[PDB]
Amino acid sequence: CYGRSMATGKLVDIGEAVGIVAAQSIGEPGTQLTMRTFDIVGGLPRVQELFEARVPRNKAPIADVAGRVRLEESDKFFKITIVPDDGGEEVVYDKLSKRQRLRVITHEDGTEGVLSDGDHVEVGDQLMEGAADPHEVLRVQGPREVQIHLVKEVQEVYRAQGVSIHDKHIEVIVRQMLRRVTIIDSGSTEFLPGSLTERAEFEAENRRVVAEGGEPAAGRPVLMGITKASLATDS
Amino acid sequence: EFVSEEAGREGTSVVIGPPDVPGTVPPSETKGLEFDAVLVVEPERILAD
Amino acid sequence: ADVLVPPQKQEILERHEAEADAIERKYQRGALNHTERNESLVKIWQDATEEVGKALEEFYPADNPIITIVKSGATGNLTQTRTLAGMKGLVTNPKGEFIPRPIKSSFREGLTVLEYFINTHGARKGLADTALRTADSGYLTRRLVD
Amino acid sequence: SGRDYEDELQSERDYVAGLYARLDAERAQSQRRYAAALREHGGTAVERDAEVRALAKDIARLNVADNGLCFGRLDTLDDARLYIGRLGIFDRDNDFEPLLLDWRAPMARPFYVATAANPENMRRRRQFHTLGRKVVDFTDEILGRPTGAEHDATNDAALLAAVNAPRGEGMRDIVATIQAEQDQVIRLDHTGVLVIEGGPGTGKTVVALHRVAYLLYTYRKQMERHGVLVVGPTPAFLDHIGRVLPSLGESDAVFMTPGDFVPGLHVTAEDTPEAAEVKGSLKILDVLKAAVADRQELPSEPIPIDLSDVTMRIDAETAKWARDEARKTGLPHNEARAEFVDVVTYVVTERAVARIGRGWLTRDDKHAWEKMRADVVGELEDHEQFNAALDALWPILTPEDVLAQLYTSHERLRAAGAPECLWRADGEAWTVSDVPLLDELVDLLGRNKAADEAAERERREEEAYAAGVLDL
Repeated sequence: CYGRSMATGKLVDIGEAVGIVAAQSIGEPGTQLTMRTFDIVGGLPRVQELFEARVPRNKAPIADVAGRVRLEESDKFFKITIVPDDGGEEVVYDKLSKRQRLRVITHEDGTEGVLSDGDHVEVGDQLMEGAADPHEVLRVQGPREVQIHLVKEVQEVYRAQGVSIHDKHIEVIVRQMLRRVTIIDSGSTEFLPGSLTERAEFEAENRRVVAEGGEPAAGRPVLMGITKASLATDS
Repeated sequence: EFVSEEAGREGTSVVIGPPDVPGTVPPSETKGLEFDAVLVVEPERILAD
Repeated sequence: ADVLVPPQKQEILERHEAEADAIERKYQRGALNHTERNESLVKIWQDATEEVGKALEEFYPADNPIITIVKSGATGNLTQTRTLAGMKGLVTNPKGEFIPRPIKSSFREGLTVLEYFINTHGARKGLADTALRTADSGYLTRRLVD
Repeated sequence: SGRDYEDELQSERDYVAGLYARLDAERAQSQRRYAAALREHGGTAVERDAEVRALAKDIARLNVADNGLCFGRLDTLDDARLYIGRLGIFDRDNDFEPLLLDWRAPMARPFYVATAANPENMRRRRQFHTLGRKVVDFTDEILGRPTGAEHDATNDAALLAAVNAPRGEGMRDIVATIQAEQDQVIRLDHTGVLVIEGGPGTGKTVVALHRVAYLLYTYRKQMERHGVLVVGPTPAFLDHIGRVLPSLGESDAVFMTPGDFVPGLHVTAEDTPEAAEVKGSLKILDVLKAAVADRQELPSEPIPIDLSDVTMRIDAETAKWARDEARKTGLPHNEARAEFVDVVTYVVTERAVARIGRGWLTRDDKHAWEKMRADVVGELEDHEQFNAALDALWPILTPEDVLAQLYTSHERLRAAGAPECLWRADGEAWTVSDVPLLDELVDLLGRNKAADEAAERERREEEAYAAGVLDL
């Protein structure tokens, strides 16, 4: 799953510490990045804003459903209504500061421009120019897409600033950021609700329980940061 | 008649009357407005209101 | 001698000082505020540097050492080459904004006293920040490692 | 709804399209230089950061400017167009000929402060009504004598022209007198309270709005971070205002009625009857202060204390003493619960240790701290009777409930100097006249601390349990 080690150029060996390697490969070029005045300037602040799962300042809302949009706008405000394609309940996003303009698409052809009325929307799509909220993505899309979105954003940050980091490092760190579950319905397990349990132990426990395997433990993923996730350790 | 002829005009034509009557508003929502043609009906019920 | 100064520089600088004069005329005529003015002046003396650097690229031969050490990818870039044979251009204040009065002299000609004064601001800002930068990077790295 | 109006509207739409095009291009090249500076920039880290921030400010300014760029236009007597907006746009080719003025310019001034009697050099003034990028309609405002103007949204021009009156002195050529009166109102230097009591048929509202524009431009430096609160009788009128309201550049209005002075609720003019005329009066304050004291109920039956040895210590003497002292600090009710509890606990611990614990024969190190502490604590935790007792005596209460527990009881009312015409069945059929009594009450009662701490605590441990609970 890791791949080839970039030092040896061949497949990585067994026992190789690849988390420190990623830590260092991301740290080293950190001085080559824009910083805060001693978001709008998406450098080290944005990386800290992602690896810590923080709600952004210029947050953008995403589509909880697919379908088409009805776009209304009034003084200093946008209101979008997503009429789905299945035939169910339309959702709405109403208090949209016209400051954040819209989500220009700049399609390959036709020069789309801005997002408009009657246009289509996939799930997890972004309506506003800005930066989505990871936890939204997590509940709507899911864990894997969370991870991919985070890697995309981090590597965008870096690329725009001339740093080459292979995404497997970002992926190591992210993986460790979405590596736990909050239990909801204990089931027939030695687990409490509201507790944080590592997803592998959780799978193995609710999997080895086959005796009366008619109601096992229920759990929901949680998106943590690289400082809480270090507090929520098992040692 | 007033209404459907004022429709033949291009100016606001709101009517005022007591609350009981339907289709006409009180004189307290026109508090600080202006219109083009105005029709008030039943001066006395609203006078004594 | 190897450090060569473009001859077109003077034409460029005077052509841009014409537009600066026009701006200031507006300002004195009331069609422009004291910040929009500085914005336009900056957007003017930011292009003059581009043109001077372009000329410098189109005038330096290839057997030149100052262009060889650059184009070989050995070290440096053409912004320094401009700063040295062209013009340092604009400089920041200690706040971090710009100064619509540019530096129309190179380190070859020789900066005047004021030019050499308003170029100390960003320099000292750098020598100061260059430990906080390290500290921020190290904090992120400490986390990622933990 | 003529045709010349359509011609003009299309022309202005074309011009604003050109302006938005230039704005789009400047955003384009600015994002381009931004990406560049971000990648390499060639130079040093500090120059890089400076250029990055500068281009970010440019991006932000243009992005914002996209929302209602051109406020309007000026036609002078020498026939020189001026276009006002929230962004300066010049042509770098024709010596920076202004294509769009910033409203903060010394040359876009005869757009906030120019009248029909003291203009500066102007012949006309247009406002444009935009949504986000589109010019829906516009209105002319001629600074002089009109004959007929296509569209104004108030038709003032065609009325100011059809003025047929007997020849003579004629009130000095009717138009000039009106214009000079308006000028006096608008170009006035008082920066305080002005009253424009006029009557019907004289445009007092438009005049007031022009006055507000003059003030918000002139003193745009003390204001521009405060606002403009415009109350009115009805939201229809308020939308009318919002619709013919001048620029208020870089400021924002807040529309209201008597009925929505409170954060959250919008009374639909229930209009409690004429006896509430005693509510639109300041005497009512006493009533409030007298209805907020009848809530410091005094114990008649002595409240039983059961701190495992102690006899009921609170009674008319104790409660009276504590209520008097709590009224003896000069501050709100819900912040005065503090002194009430301090005093009751003081006189139920210091005056119960030396009686019920054992008594006398120790004057230090046992009376001062130990039994002191035990009694204090055992009392502070009794959230069942002690605290229920206090909430029975000194209730933490809120404005939305006093009016109800007062307008119905008919005894609390009599205990407030209050009359009896303000009694009604439902204590929450809130009317217009009991709104300012809810905003006045938040300042007599104020806001406690303990409850807020506990509440935000629970809220924190509720937002932390939903996701993951390890907060420490």
